Amino acid sequence: AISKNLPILKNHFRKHWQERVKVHFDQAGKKVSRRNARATRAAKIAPRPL
Amino acid sequence: GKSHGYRSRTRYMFQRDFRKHGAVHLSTYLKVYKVGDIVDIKANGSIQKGMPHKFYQGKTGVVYNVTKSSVGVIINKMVGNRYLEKRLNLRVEHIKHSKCRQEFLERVKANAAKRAEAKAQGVAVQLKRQPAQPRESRIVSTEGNVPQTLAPVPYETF
Amino acid sequence: IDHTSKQHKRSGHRTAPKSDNVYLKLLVKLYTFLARRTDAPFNKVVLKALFLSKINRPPVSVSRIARALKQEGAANKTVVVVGTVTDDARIFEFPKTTVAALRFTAGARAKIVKAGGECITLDQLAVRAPKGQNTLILRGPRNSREAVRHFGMGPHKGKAPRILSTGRKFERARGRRRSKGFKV
Amino acid sequence: VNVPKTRKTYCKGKTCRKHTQHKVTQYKAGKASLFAQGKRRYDRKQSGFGGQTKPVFHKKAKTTKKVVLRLECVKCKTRAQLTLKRCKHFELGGEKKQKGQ
Amino acid sequence: KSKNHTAHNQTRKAHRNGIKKPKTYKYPSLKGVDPKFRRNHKHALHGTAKALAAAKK
RNA sequence: UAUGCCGCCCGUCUUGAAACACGGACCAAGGAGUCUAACGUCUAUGCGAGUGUUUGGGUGUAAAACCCAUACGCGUAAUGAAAGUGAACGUAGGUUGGGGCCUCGCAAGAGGUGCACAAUCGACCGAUCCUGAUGUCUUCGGAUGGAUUUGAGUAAGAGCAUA
RNA sequence: UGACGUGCAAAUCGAUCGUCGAAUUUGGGUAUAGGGGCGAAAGACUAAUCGAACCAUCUAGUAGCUGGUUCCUGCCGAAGUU
RNA sequence: CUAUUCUCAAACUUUAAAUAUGUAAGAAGUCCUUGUUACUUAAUUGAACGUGGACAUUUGAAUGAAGAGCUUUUAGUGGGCCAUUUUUGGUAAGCAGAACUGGCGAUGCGGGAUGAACCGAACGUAGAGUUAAGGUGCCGGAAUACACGCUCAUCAGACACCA
RNA sequence: GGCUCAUGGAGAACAGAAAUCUCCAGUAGAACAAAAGGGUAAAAGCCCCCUUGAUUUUGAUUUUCAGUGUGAAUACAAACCAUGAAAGUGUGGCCUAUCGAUCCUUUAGUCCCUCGGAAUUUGAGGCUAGAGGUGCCAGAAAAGUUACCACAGGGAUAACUGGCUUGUGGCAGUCAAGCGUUCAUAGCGACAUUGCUUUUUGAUUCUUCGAUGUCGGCUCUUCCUAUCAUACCGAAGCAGAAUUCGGUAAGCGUUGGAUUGUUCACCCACUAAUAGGGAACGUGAGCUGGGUUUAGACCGUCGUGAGACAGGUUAGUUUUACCCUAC
RNA sequence: GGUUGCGGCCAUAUCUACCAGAAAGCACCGUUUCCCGUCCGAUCAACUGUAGUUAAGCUGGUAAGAGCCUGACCGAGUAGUGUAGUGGGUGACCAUACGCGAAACUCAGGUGCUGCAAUCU
Ligand SMILES: [Zn+2]
Repeated sequence: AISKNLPILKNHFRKHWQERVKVHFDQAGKKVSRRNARATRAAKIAPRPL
Repeated sequence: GKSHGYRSRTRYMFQRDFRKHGAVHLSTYLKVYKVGDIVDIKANGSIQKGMPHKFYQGKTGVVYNVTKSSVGVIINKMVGNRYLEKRLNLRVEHIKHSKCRQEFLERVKANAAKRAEAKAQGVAVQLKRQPAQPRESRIVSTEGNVPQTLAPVPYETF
Repeated sequence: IDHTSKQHKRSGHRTAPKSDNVYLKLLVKLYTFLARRTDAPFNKVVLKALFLSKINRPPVSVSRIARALKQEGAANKTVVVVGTVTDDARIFEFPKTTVAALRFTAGARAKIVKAGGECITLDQLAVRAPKGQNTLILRGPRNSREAVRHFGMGPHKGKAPRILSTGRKFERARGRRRSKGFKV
Repeated sequence: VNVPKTRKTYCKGKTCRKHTQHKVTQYKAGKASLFAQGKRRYDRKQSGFGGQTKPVFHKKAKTTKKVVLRLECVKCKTRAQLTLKRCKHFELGGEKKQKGQ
Repeated sequence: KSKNHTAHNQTRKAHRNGIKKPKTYKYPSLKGVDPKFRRNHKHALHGTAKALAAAKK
């Protein structure tokens, strides 16, 4: 279970990591939510900077 | 267990010789060794310092280093599928010169003499050596040599 | 039929670029033609150097070009780089030259033009020098890539260990000093 | 064996750098100190439930020991360690000789 | 239960791709040569370099 | 289909399988080197002393595409446990090779210049062992020059990103 | 050591036999629950399961061990040794 | 003790093979002058490396050369077995263990009737021709060929490994 | 630096085989710490004089070898020393063996570095070289038992057959010193020596561990001949009868019982005789189940004990044919 | 040619017995104040070259000598061994083909040669 001649790696995957993998598909969906969130806050705080 | 010591299996080779025991004769020490000089390796068991391993006994190398009581020899050591550059440190009683290289280095001067001579004369030198040629056509004369008719022998005990 | 060598062994050399680049194949086409017809040893070198891969066409710096023209008698030759010609801001003096590269960098193009020189391709070169008349073929250093310092590591080679972190606690303790066991 | 006593050996010194007479004694190791990092580490790890968190060597093979001489130069007072081969009995020295009865 | 050692096929393996000479460079390994010969030899070669740097006119 | 000759049952472990060694009554469908984080080599692509837009912002025909600031990662400097110190005597060195190019030539060749790379001798940086100048908070400073010592170093940068 | 032994039956059938007024047989209720019970003691019994029940989960546990591992052609072609 | 005598030695030996085995057979060569050096020399002697000249037809034995050198990476394997010869243990073995080589493994094909290993030959698909080992009474392609002898068995003999 | 050792020889009161003395020979036949081999004669040996190269600095090299480590060794270089008139020799033992990683602890070195907000002294941590050790010697920290047992495997490996072998067993020759009144061979036969067999027992581990039902008996068939009887013969130390030794010969038969599970053995009795064997040590979907060898149990000896015993003893499930072939 | 001093190879030089040696040299030899070492001026040390000497050493020669070193078509192309065969033989082993090739034994010869420096009727 040791190399031919390879750098000694430290891959921290001996826990149940598969149960708390967080993939960011929500990136684009959050981006429009943040822009809408800014637009609505600027409508509320009507003439003033955010 | 098994024995793989340094001087193991070396009863008969580091043995001295019959009626050649005792002291080393002084020509051995008066002999001059220089770098690029091809030398044999053959240990003198009577001298137990700078002595070569039994492997190198019989080998021929070339001197690379020269110091006080000793030389340095380069030998070709095949191990598996490839030679390495094995550097020995040998006291001067365990080596000698190679007439191998002495007979070449005099043939070089013999060729130099033949060519430098025959450049300004009638030339048929052929500097290269040729092997044992098939013998030429001779007449064998039977004047007091009338061939003796040999026959094969009958069997007899003792 | 006691075969002396390996039967059906390939030459082991590139006969084409594994690059599928259209413009490189047009350039190979020109130089396969010139290589065949001209019978000048230059054209065979350029054809092979075009086949060569990214690891074997390392960037020849302007500073290395300036040095190759510092040579006596070879001061007015056209500088054939088969690969990238990179910039070097280390030097200040650069002479008037003509250099035939595959690619230049925006910095290298600026420096060679500003000296007053001519940035050539291999086809702009071939149209003026079919036999590489008055050329100086250069190569960048191959054995300087960071991968080559790990090639044939062992005791006691003095080669780079393949590692990811480089401080103490990382491959200095036992077998790198006589204190802890031994050294290499 | 029998190492005599005071002998003239080389002294590193920084002042000597020559053969001076060093007084010879046998080496013996001090105390664990109870404050060495490897003792504090051990005591921490040994405290609590678990019980023997480290190995205990009980496979004694070697009979004797390597004897070590603490040579001490008389001028500068600097010491040096010389290790002798494995010997059963050790005399710091010594009833020489008697080089023939 | 097993067997222990054989040098069978070991020649064949060696000769297949191998038995090769160490290539012998000019200017050989000047390492493990007498240190005081080296110490001097440096100054000799530096002297010869200066003497040809003087000769270049 | 007949006839001459040939043809042991496949898959498997095995030095050795037709085996009196194992699985297999038969058929349909399902059924076993995948994806991921991090990496070695080699190759392609971009840009190249740099490189990488996409964590984020702006924008949009709306999870797309397009545009973008400041950082940050890696590289551009190594060596020491560390406080530290830190890469040109010279044409960035000499030597033997070295493709290609230049010169004289019909050519054979000779001569010159010689990249990469190869060997070698040096020089430069850090470490270790000394050497120990001008000086001076009189114990600090470490010039200067050496060492069969040492480093994963310098010596007209090759790398970054992606596949 | 009969029958049956792909049975009537995952323990039955037939003959022969032990004992048959008590340390007897037995229904209902109730208590004892798994490293625990219960045992006139065979590691016996604890729902056809017992030298540690059954159910789910951790769990797709691990296996230097067995078995399997799915198209064709072309070229090259090993090891059982250190 | 002396001179003779018979026979021996894995762990005796004067002598001493065969087979295997080291090295050399030249440009990095030879020859003649001369240059530094802190090494060495009584020395102006050397030693290492050179400058400058001189000798390339025979470039300093034969034969071959299928291109020669170089590097990176990674698969499988790490139970092997058999045969002539050398050889250890053992009464011995289709036994156990070695040495060199060749084979099987991983190999079909012609032959030994059959057989992993023996002999002959190693293999794209066909035609034609010629042979190997082995055979040519009949099965069975091919002389119940030729030639000189031997043998008569109420248990004939008949092709190496091999029965 | 002086000398020559083993042993032998000739000799000197007590003194002799051996105490000490003297000369002669003496190639090592002695000695060198040990095993063995090599080496050594104005020495490497024995006796005497002075010392501490068994030292400091680190590098290269050889053996084992991956050209890693460890151990041991080599040759220099730079210091400092020892000896000697000097040449020189000396980096432990004349040479080939005598030994040990990380982590931890401890010591030696050095006006050293660190303890990160800044100082000092303890304290701790570092840097370079040792030591405390791993003998399973490239280095786990470790007692049994299972006949209540389990799982993954294994014919890489045992307990039965079979196969090569034939030591061992069984049978059979050759030679014949001799035993048999005399007389080698009527019948036997020493010392040797050549076989054959696979009804013993071994040796081996080739087949089988996703099982080939593991002793004996009962029943039943067939075959082998190394012939017990019978048929017909030859030989004799064959008068008869009886017996013994062979030949052709396996056609023909070769038993009833007591004890034992036994195969084997041992007795009684009849018979012409109560020969030896094979056929998966024939024969368990043919039986039987006494023995063997699951679980219960007792005794002895052993074990602190669980338990052990190819020691003894008692109780202990023997499944399926309807398929093909053979008959 | 002789001898010495220092040697090279290290028995053709050593061993055993005898017999010669002019010159010079070497030696034996003489003495014990000194340096020096002994139990003993025996060995070692110093002095003399005088008192004597070739008897020893040393050198040379001799011997059907020992030993050693050479050579041979001496034994012997033997023993052995590399290679080859569907050679032989129950086997043990053996013959042939192509190569390589001893040791003993027998007989013949030999008995140091040479370097440097100095000396010598
Ligand atoms: Zn001191």
